[PDB]
Amino acid sequence: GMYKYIREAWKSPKKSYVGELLKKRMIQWRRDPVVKRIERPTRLDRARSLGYQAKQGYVVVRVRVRRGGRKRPRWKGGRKPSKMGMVKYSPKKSLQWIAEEKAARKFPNLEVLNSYWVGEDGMYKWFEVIMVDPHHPVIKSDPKIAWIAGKAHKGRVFRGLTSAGKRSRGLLNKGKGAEKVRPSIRAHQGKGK
Amino acid sequence: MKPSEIREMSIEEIDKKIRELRLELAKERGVLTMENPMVIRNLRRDIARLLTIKREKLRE
Amino acid sequence: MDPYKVIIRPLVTEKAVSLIERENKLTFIVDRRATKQDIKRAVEEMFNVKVAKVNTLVTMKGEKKAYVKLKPEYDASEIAARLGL
Amino acid sequence: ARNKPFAKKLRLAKAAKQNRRVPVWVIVKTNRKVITHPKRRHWRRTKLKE
Amino acid sequence: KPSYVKFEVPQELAEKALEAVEIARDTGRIRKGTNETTKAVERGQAKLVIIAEDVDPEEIVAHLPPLCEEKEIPYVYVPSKKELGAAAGLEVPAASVAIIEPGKARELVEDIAMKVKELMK
RNA sequence: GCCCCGGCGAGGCGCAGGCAGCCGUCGAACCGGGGAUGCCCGAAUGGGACCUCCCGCGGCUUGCCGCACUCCCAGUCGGGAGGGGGAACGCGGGGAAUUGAAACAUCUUAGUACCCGCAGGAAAAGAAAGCAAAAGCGAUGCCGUUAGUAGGGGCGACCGAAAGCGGCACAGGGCAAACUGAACCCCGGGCCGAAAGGUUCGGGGGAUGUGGUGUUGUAGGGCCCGCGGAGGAGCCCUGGGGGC
RNA sequence: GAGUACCGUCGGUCGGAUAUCCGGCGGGAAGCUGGGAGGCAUCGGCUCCCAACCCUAAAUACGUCCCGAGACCGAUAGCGAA
RNA sequence: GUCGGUCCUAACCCGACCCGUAACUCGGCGUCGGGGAAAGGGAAACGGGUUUAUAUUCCCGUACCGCGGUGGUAGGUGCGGC
Repeated sequence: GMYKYIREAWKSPKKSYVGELLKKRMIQWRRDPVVKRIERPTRLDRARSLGYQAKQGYVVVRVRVRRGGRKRPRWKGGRKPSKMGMVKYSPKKSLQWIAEEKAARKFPNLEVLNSYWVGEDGMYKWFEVIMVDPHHPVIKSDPKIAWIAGKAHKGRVFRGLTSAGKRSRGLLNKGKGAEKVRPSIRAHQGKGK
Repeated sequence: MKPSEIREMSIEEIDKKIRELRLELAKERGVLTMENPMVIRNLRRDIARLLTIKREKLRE
Repeated sequence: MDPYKVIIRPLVTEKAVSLIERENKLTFIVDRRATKQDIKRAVEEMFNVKVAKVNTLVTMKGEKKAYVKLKPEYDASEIAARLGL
Repeated sequence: ARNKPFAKKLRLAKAAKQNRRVPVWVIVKTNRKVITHPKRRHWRRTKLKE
Repeated sequence: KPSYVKFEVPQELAEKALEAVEIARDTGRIRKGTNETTKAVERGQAKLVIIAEDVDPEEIVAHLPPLCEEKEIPYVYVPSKKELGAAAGLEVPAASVAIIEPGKARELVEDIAMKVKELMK
């Protein structure tokens, strides 16, 4: 018990008690810094499903990002008209992945495992990010995570091996439609996505 | 100078010997500027042998 | 600096010999990284004399030259004879 | 009086020592093969990089 | 005060209740933790649910009061998690505890039950 | 260029055909293996750099060790991690114009050149919410064909696949939850041991759940009834033979 | 296994054409009496599957190094550099 | 030790924290700290001789500054002048 009720409360905040708590919490979170370590997760069901254990070596961080798309700098040389746009552009990475990269940048000895949405403003989105210390003995002893101290797993978030990166690389499709995403985007001349 | 002869002795004799050899090397380098033109080389290499053996005696 | 590691050469030139026999002074080529205290101690321990004054210069061959004045109770010429010259 | 920095002085001293002709016993030992090398520098002709 | 608190209890109860918890341990049966407690209500075994007030995030214990009213099981609040854990025999804190099979503390429970019924209605 | 262990077996002292000399038969030079010394700057890290040089704190006894920033475990003691470099190959983002279209604006050049970030000896992918069509297949990746085909396109110039078929190589495992509820993990010291790893004191975590269970299609698992109780495959090397 | 599957709209990208993938904005489920796909949408049949969490060798690419070989050059050649 | 640099600030520059950027060796930023003048501010040495070639730097003569000691005294507890 006790996990389904959290799930059901967060399935639609407006329709429950979570809306008002989030309004107050946002009032406070807007004062905080962009990246901030916290003690306990806000959504425990979602964290423990993406992999979170109450042990030494697990760290939780909250990250604030600005909403919307991107605006390109003005071209200084001559351009053709199809090449002139500035204002209506979107990033090919998602805001989740961008938040994870910010957290990674501020904690240089840890590795990102996953992340989850924790609220929205008119100006801002908030995500919570789970990190692991690979060189801690508890971690090196628990065999559900002990893979994370291998050579091939540093820079994980920067190379796109977290779940948000996989989604933005198109690796949740398998058959018809997915011809140009496997094994890499670079492998098919950048032509997917 | 040979390492067997250097390994029979005590660190204090080794130290006295380094002092003496350094003084000789300075004197010879002074006259050189004025019969065995290899004295300087052999003195250098002897000082080196002594320092090696002293270090290995201490590390024990 | 460790004494017995400071002195590299004595000098024997016209200027140096003049200073020996006129001002009770010796002249040595010395390690670049040595100070005047170190030079004083080196000379005093290697030759068992007492020192009055040390002066220094860096040459344009990259070497340090030291001029050492002993106290008048000791003669620079006896140490000069103890050295090669 | 002319106010040099010590490291610049030491580099100029090396450049000074570098500048001489090949020794004669080297030419003899080599049987007239090595007789000139690429770094004869004169102070009016070719300037160094300070 | 958080939003999962529906009335302000006075100290003497909270003082009564910790005892009831400590007692029923040395003698009777105790469930510790929100998961163990939540299952005991869903099943209908609890006589008293005890709930702390220093809980953040509130998500964890916000579902109990409405779930108890349904099954008509009574509940009282305490101010500390750390005390509620110690009483129950734990080196760690606890956010919820449920009394089941109370021994030697029956007529504390049935009294704590009555005082909080008016304090709710 | 200093020391040692083995080999070789008399000369040796770099490119480098000299004058003087020295080392070597107490086994050198040379070759294989292993140690010592190792100035200054440099990520450069006790603090500062218009000159790869300067200026300090402590504490122990001149001689010595320690004193950067960001973070984890902690905790007023300490134990750890990161930073920089690397030809080509690798992953993820940002992204032109010349040119061709016999001009040129959609198009092309091109997801190219170049820019930013992140890894390794390989990386990435990977165990069907798939492919198919009256038959069936069975994780991923690579090679040959499918094919200048389906299809896109001022339907212009041009662009452009996949399934299938033939081969190389093969391999499948684990969480969340339901149920249980401290039965759990880590650090240090006292012991036993070749060791796999046991056992004791003192600490840090953990009921906001450590450990046990369990991991799939009209199915699997849990609970519930019950008859059965071959987890025994791995690891440590006093021993041992063979082979490279 | 939820701001997820799905709808609408904008920008990019693709052979993907009313039927490719990526992102932003506005809406937004069921959840085992359940869910998804089958090249416009929808209704009914039949066939195939169970997403939104994790790891994984071999077959493959490269050669700042080493090794071997050559109807390759032979000092204005051949790497810029014998 | 006494000449100049090693101290101080000027206009100005940099780092950390913080904010932005898909990101950075990119752009900013009040504050904290650190740098920034051999003609600005800023303790203390003059004359004569000596060398092939240096000298307010060596020698002779006569001085000054800072720090640290030793020993005495003024003062603590003393006076002259509207």
